[PDB]
Amino acid sequence: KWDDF
Amino acid sequence: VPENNGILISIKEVINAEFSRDGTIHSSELKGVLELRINDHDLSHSNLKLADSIDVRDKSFQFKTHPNIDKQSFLSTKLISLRDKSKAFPANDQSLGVLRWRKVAPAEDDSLIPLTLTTAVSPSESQQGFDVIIEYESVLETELADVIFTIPVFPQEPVDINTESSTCSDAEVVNMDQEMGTSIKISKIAANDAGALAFTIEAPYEDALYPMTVSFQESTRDKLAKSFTGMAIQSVVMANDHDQELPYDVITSLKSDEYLVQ
Repeated sequence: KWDDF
Repeated sequence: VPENNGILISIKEVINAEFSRDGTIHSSELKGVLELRINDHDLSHSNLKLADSIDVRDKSFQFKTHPNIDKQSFLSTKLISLRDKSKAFPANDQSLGVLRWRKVAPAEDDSLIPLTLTTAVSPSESQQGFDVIIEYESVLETELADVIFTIPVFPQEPVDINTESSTCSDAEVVNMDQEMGTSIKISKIAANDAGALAFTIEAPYEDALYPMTVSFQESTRDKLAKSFTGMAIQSVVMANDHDQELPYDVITSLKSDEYLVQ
């Protein structure tokens, strides 16, 4: 999945 | 961990591939991620432009952009940019995965294969086992260093490399393990070059020699580096001004994962 920022 | 002078773009690809004993290609699967590292806050309000080669709308790649990335701008202009036109990337130097892809090829298709493989077995006079030849051909531009071939037997008798018929004959047995099996390192496979790794090993029957796995890794740091499937950066640019270029380096890599013959 994806790293939040 | 590579050093970062402001902007560092890592294009990392992982190749799976499978062959029959005679070298007939069964399948392949290539996975990719474009990683962005920024450590100087001035450079973090930026947009990447992908190389003119790459087709971002080619669906066989399943190009997926991070949720914060403007998907439509990626598809129209090959531009990695943010939905929120005034937001920035982190300047904390952590690896942000912003684009991914995956591609597969079927039986007898070599388009995703960096290293083709064939094997031959006939029985031996020197040990209670088999004389093995593994034939390989790189189609890469760079050399592979320290390729490791693993044969899933743990013999009693130590393995004998045939120094005569192996192309890169400082080739050596690095370990022999009860679970992981027997690993042979060869130091170099040169760019676009066919070689061979000949040896003899103790095994109860032919099928115990399989699956044979290979392990390898190519890395290249350079603004104009192209990934194995053609991913590359054209430029990096101030989000607010596309003529104002920015300084950056690119690393491209290719490592194997499930890469085997059985």
